[PDB]
This record gives sequence, structure tokens and C-alpha cells, in this order.
Amino acid sequence: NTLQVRLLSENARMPERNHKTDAGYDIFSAETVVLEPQEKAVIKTDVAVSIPEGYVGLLTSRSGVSSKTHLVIETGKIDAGYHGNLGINIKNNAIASNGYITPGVFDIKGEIDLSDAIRQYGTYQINEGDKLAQLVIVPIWTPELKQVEEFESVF
Amino acid sequence: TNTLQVRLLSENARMPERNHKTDAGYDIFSAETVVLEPQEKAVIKTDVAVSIPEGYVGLLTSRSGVSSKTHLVIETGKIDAGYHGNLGINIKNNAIASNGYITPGVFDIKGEIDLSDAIRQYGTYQINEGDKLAQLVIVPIWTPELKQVEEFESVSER
Amino acid sequence: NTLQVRLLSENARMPERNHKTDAGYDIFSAETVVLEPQEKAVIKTDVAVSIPEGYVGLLTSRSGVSSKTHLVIETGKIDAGYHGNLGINIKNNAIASNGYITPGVFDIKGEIDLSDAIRQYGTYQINEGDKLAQLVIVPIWTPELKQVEEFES
Ligand SMILES: O=c1ccn([C@H]2C[C@H](O)[C@@H](COP(=O)(O)NP(=O)(O)OP(=O)(O)O)O2)c(=O)[nH]1
Ligand SMILES: O=c1ccn([C@H]2C[C@H](O)[C@@H](COP(=O)(O)NP(=O)(O)OP(=O)(O)O)O2)c(=O)[nH]1
Ligand SMILES: O=c1ccn([C@H]2C[C@H](O)[C@@H](COP(=O)(O)NP(=O)(O)OP(=O)(O)O)O2)c(=O)[nH]1
Ligand SMILES: [Mg+2]
Ligand SMILES: [Mg+2]
Ligand SMILES: [Mg+2]
Repeated sequence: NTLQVRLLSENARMPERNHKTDAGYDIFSAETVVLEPQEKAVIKTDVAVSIPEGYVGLLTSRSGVSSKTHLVIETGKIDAGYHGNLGINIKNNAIASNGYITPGVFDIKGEIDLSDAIRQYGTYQINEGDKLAQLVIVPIWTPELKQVEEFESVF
Repeated sequence: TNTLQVRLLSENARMPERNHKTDAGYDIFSAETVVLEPQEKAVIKTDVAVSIPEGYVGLLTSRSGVSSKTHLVIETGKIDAGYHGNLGINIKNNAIASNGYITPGVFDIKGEIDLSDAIRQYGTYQINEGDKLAQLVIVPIWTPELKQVEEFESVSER
Repeated sequence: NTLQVRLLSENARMPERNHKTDAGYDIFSAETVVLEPQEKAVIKTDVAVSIPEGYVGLLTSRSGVSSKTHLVIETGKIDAGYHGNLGINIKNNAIASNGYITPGVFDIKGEIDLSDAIRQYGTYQINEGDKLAQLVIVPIWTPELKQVEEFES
């Protein structure tokens, strides 16, 4: 069995399962997005996948990025019927600077890069080609629902 | 197999929906109308019980639309097999303290503004009874016996 | 049908499957960590597991802790080939105190316990041995990727 991947642009990058021990496929950003404190965005990956029916994709966060930054990704559930552009549902959860601006910006590693503008402190800049998320595909059970008045089994 | 038993617990409850055979989960609806102000938490009653078979888990989780377009944050709940109680949606309005700013309207799960009966704080969401708020995705699980060891041995692939 | 578990210290505790009908294994903290508003930390469990290839661990939250407190755990993905100390990626999401301090601290149950110092309000204290998270293991599909110009059946 094989999983079809379709690159939707020149900025897209084939997801990578580097190590046979890895559970997921490394997902890359396909755009450069500046994300200020408390701001939400959907980072385009320019990647389409054709997941077979009987599975679900979990487009989810990386432990490193999650633990070292205020970038919060909401785990996306990829259906078999979705052949469109995979988006990373992200938010910069840092508190508003209320004024403090510095000539640098934070990256997904937590380190500081030189920036084109003097932007608010706690601003992250997601660069094109960044390992931003991972895709873990798991089998699903999708039976038919039967309404009963009582079950036949026993916070 | 190929059947999941569902119990509607009240007149406000609504049968979960698998719209498309291509969908991975079942859409879950709210069984109550809840006003939720900034930074407030609640557990939304669905008035729905399910009987998940042994060897599986339910993931009561968010919808991408609601999550991306609003400040409504659902913490993905893990529904165990043998759990026949009311499924609750673990929700929080993650909007910032609106200070004193109040408007005659409230936000819905779509992000749009509705006219309200009271003048509430800006960023207040109102979850309406019957709203498609979350989805239930059922996944198989591995629940082996645990063996404490001093050192790990290699293991064959699944 | 067995999973290898290694306890890495005296503070460690064997994960427990609560009713045996349950899907995950309750994980306990092996350390005492005081966590103030908006602070992030990785709570050591001092427990290693060897999950075989073809599975993923979901180190995720408990509904009680999650719904009753401001403690936010990001679900960690435990790969096969990770045989190290399992860490709980946690954050006290309580709002920045205005400067308010009380002689007590909040617990993972939401109740107030007396602490040795007068700390900021909304500060949580995770105690050694606290049932903090659970581990749910699910099978995974890791096929080979084939790039296409257009999708087929
Ligand atoms: O909360 C966590 C998350 C991950 N882990 C482990 C499991 C996983 O195998 C490893 C991190 O893997 P991820 O892919 O989730 N993040 P990252 O890509 O940053 O780590 P690495 O560079 O090693 O691949 O650390 C924990 O112990 N606790
Ligand atoms: O973050 C993402 C990115 C993409 N997607 C893709 C994959 C999925 O199949 C599709 C819709 O997923 P949801 O069911 O979570 N969105 P929603 O329920 O709000 O609307 P709809 O089901 O009508 O698309 O969009 C996400 O779900 N989350
Ligand atoms: O959001 C929800 C809604 C319902 N439930 C149900 C299903 C689950 O079987 C039951 C308990 O789930 P958890 O183990 O994750 N929470 P907790 O550990 O606090 O409760 P318990 O002591 O029963 O294990 O509550 C959730 O877990 N999360
Ligand atoms: Mg990784
Ligand atoms: Mg949907
Ligand atoms: Mg539990």
C-alpha cells in the first residue's frame, strides 16, 4: 500500500518520513507568514493527500515547536474525501506586547532572527520550508448508528 | 460490528450524523443553549450516550471551521468503551477579557453576529441548542499487558 | 500482547489502566512542580515505554483536570523508537496575576492546599504522584508516499 501525494505549487514540499521508527510524516509550510501575539492563521502547505477510506489523518503539532514556543496548532482531522490543500490551523498564543517592539522575530525553534520591520515582541515568523507539523494516519471505525432505548452492555 | 448503539437522553438530544460516507467521524450537536463570555469554561451537554465496543476509543474533537473562525476551543475528549453516560463537549471561550466593552449582539459558532436579549461583553459566544459543535471519531486501540523491565528488548513490527 | 515499561526512578510509578475497559493508561508525575500563571513546563514521569513499530502513543489530558483547572496539556505523540523519559507538555493557562498573592496554591483537582510560600493567585502545584495524564495507544498506517501530478482511484 502507498499514499498518493500531490504538490499544488513550487513552494510545496514532499512530507518526509525520515526514520522507519517514526509514526508520522513531517509537514512543511509553503508560505512565509508573520504571526503577531494572539493572532490566528491557517498556514497553507500547498500539499494535497489522497487518504483511503477507512482512515483519518491527524495533522498535528510537533513536541519541540509546541514546548518551546507559543505557537499552538489545532490538530486537523483529514477525511478520505478531502483532496484539497492541507492547512495548518495555528495561533500565536503569546500575550500582547502592548507596545514593546524589537527589530527581531522568533522562529519555530524559539530563536531570534533579524526582521524587515520592527515588530511587536512575541511575534513569530513562520518561514517557507519550516518543519511545522506532522501527519499521523490512523485506521478508523465507521459503523452505522443504531438508536436504542437501552444498551446491551455494562468525568 | 458495522453498528454502533446510540442513546438519546432527552428531547433536546440529536442523533449524530455521518453526512458523507467519506467522512471519518460523526457530527455532534449541542443539546443546550449556552452563553459563554471571554475566558469562560463549560461542558456542553450533548444528551447523547454511545456504547463503544471494547478495543476502541472515541475522540470527541473539534471542527476545523469552528476552531479556525472563532475563539471557541474544544479539548479533545477521550471516550472510553463501556461509557454510557452523557457525552460532554469540553469547551472554553478563549477570547480576551473584553474589559468593559459591551455590544447588543453575540457571536455564533460560525463567527457571525446575532441580535441578543441582553447587552453582553464583546467576544461573547452563544452556543445554540442543536448547533454542530464537535465530531466523534472512533479509532481502534492497543491495550496490552504491562511488563516492568530493567532494560528494553527489541520488538517485532505490528 | 505485552508492552515493555521501564521505571527510571524511585519517584516513578507503573501506569495504570483504571477499569480495564478503559482505552488509556493513567500516567503519574514523578516530581513536584510549582507552576505560576502563563508558565510552561515539561513534567517528568520517569517512565519509559517501548511501543512497537506500527503504533503511536497519544500522551493526552484527563477530562477532569482539563475541565476543572487551567492546566493545559498538549497531546504528545510517542513514536516507536522513543525509549526515553515520557514528558508531559503542560502549561498553566491561568491569567497573569495583577500581583495578587495568597498563602495557598491550586491542585489538579481544583482545590486549594496550603503552600510554604505566598505565591501568585491562580498558581497550580503539581505533586509527585499526581494522576496527571493518560496514554492512549492506537495503530497507525505508515505507507510509502507516491507523488502524483493528479490523483487516481
Ligand atoms: O509530550 C511529549 C511529546 C513527545 N515526546 C517524545 C515522544 C517523541 O518521540 C519525541 C518528539 O517527537 P515529535 O515528532 O512529536 N517532535 P520533534 O519533531 O520536535 O522531535 P524530534 O526532533 O526528535 O523528531 O519526544 C514526549 O516524550 N512527550
Ligand atoms: O486544519 C485543518 C486543515 C484541513 N482540514 C481539512 C481536512 C478535512 O477533511 C476538511 C474538513 O474538516 P472538518 O470536518 O474539521 N471542518 P468542518 O467540520 O468545520 O466543515 P466541513 O466538514 O463541512 O468541511 O478540511 C482540516 O480538517 N483541518
Ligand atoms: O469531553 C469529554 C466528555 C466525556 N468524557 C467521558 C468519556 C470518558 O470515558 C469519561 C472519563 O474520561 P477521562 O478518563 O479522560 N477523564 P477522568 O480521568 O477525569 O475521569 P475518570 O476518573 O473516570 O477516568 O468521561 C470525556 O472523557 N471527555
Ligand atoms: Mg517529529
Ligand atoms: Mg466536518
Ligand atoms: Mg481517566
